[PDB]
Amino acid sequence: MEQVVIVDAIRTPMGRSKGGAFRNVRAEDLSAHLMRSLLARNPSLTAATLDDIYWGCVQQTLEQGFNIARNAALLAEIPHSVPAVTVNRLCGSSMQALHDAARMIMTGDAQVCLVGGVEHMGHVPMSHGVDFHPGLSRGMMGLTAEMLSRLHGISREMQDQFAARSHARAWAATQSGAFKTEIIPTGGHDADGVLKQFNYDEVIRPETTVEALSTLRPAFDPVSGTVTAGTSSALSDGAAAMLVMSESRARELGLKPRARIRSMAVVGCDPSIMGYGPVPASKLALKKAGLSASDIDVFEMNEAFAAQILPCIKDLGLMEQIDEKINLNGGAIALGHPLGCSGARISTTLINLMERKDAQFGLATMCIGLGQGIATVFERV
Amino acid sequence: MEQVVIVDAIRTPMGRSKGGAFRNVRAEDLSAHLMRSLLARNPSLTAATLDDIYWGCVQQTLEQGFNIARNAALLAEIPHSVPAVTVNRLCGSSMQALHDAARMIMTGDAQVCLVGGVEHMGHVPMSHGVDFHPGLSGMMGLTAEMLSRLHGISREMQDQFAARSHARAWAATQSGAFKTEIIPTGGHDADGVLKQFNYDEVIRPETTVEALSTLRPAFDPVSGTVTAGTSSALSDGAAAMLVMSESRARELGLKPRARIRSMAVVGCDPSIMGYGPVPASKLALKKAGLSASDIDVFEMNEAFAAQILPCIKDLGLMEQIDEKINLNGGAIALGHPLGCSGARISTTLINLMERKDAQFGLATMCIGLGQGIATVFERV
Ligand SMILES: [Ca+2]
Ligand SMILES: [Ca+2]
Ligand SMILES: [Cl-]
Ligand SMILES: [Cl-]
Ligand code: NA
Repeated sequence: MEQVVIVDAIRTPMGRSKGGAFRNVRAEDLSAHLMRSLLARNPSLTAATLDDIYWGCVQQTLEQGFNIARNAALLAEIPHSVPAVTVNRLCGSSMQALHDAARMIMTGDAQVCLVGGVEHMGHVPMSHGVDFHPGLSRGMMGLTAEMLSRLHGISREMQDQFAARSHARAWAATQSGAFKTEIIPTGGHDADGVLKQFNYDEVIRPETTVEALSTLRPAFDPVSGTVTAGTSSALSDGAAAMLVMSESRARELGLKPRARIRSMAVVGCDPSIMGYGPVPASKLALKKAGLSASDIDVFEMNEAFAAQILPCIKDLGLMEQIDEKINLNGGAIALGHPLGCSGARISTTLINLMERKDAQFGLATMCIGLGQGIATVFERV
Repeated sequence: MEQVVIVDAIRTPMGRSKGGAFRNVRAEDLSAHLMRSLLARNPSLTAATLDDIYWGCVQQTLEQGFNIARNAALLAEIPHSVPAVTVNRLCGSSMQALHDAARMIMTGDAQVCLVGGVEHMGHVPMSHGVDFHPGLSGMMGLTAEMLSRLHGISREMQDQFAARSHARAWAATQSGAFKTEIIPTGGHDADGVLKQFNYDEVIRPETTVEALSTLRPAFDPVSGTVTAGTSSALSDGAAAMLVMSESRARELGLKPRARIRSMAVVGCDPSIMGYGPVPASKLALKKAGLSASDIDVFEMNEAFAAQILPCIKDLGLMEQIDEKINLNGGAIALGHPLGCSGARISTTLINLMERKDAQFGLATMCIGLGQGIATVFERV
């Protein structure tokens, strides 16, 4: 079986969904922009040699409906002979896209694929078109969302410190140019309604402090709740993308792999213990890779809530490694959690950090709504 | 890499979307019904050993939103530990579910998966929540009818093929040919009384070429040839398959009913609607090391008679239509519930392969906005 290498990995800026950069830019255009860009940045790839396009997106209606992967590819002027499919495993959708594309390559059904995802939460909000089956109805929000923080004694103060850290790290990455290698300037509109090329994550708040976060009211129970809006993922609009191929094809084309997929895992877990997914998903991915958590040099763990990611970090035995290894350029608290895009976004952030840290192994993992988890171990070379 | 075998393949009846069987049954319930059924029918499979569930569905909002694969699996009381994902390649979605699950097994990331799909077109119609990018392109007569104009497929030829679809589907209904694949499914009869349906309510046995000849063109009034009567029906339904490595099947003492020989997906020109099955099938056959003549049974999704006839012609199969193609009818009679159709035609194909003692079958379909998907199955 062929091994699967990532040859390029890019993303849009994360726009503020509530009135920000991409309020007048459609999901298919954010997507098409990255698809076009992946091709443009890699001249040795002839576009018609793409074998498939896998794209994550959750709220598949309105501008995200009717197979956005294909709509975006047509808008990007990728040859119509290249097929395209849209994948939905909620939060993990574009990491799923990576997995299915990689397996298409491993089996020889493909040699090159585009992978990525998008979520335009400003245009197709999570609350839009909801009709949950009565049979899944399952105070209950706090009960479930804070189960892990109650279990692991993760206080409001620890959550606020982690959230302040997310913005501080994302801002330091912005200021130092550390995100320049992954962000493709993308057109949006500034506060005055004027066309603007964005080359930074609008959604990061450099004014964030632990003091200010400490003023906020609990999102759930007013008396015992610890989660706040300030320690939950931001609401952003964005896309992320990767060019993946067999190691053979990369060699033929004379492209240096940026990373290789070492293992992939996806798991179910109890939906009522929200956010636990990364633990069994990461353990399974590590087992499949022949590695332990200690072998991993850089982790990207999606920050849906500080109240959930901290327990996961604690359970994987990583609490003392947070500042050396985990979400080193911040995470979804600062950058947002545009569902469809997040899997490829954290994989893109991870690979760039691996390069800068000269890391041998990286792990990207995330929780998934209604009790799932997904993880990928990446290896450099 | 492991060979991937299909141990079971089942579907609901196709309910009439306009006020028929499943008007009060949710998409997640049609899906969960089939998941439960696969488990009941294969008792040596322990549900906690499922490695994933891939489910096709296109209109993923309302009751089909928020990853219906998972929601249906939880409703079916499949253990929480089993993951689930919903896939969307329009018309080809549940065939895509098959391919991705197959490859998960081939690479050893899985040993057993559920595959299937659903589309409840009554509850989430194709016209709901549409916002098509202004910069982009089955409507518009020019594109829908291009193949029929290139190949000289007349109104009369289209009406003939459509009447044949209902006739073959009704014959299958009467002969018991669908008994093995249809799981009786709760719906409501015309008076609102609970009823277990075990037949495809949407088929119209009274269809005649004479009646079809009366209909108006769907597109241009003057020169249009396609009609609603020669386009796929609107039905609600689900289909599902239990797929596993040949090794795991042996361990569980479950008999393989077919195995995957090859898989293909291709893009094609979106302005030449319905052509996908041609390059998809040619690619699948090439990868299989087979020719079209090796295939004993073909399932070619009937989006429009005007498009499937040219596809048949370009694959060199015009003389084999009654011998090999859509032998129990197709989407003109049975409907085209997008998410479900890939697994549905695969299910119908595998059961026909058994009834005909075939070695090779090919199932293929066009996909909106210019794609094609195909699978070659083998029965050893
Ligand atoms: Ca480069
Ligand atoms: Ca080391
Ligand atoms: Cl069956
Ligand atoms: Cl077989
Ligand atoms: Na490796």
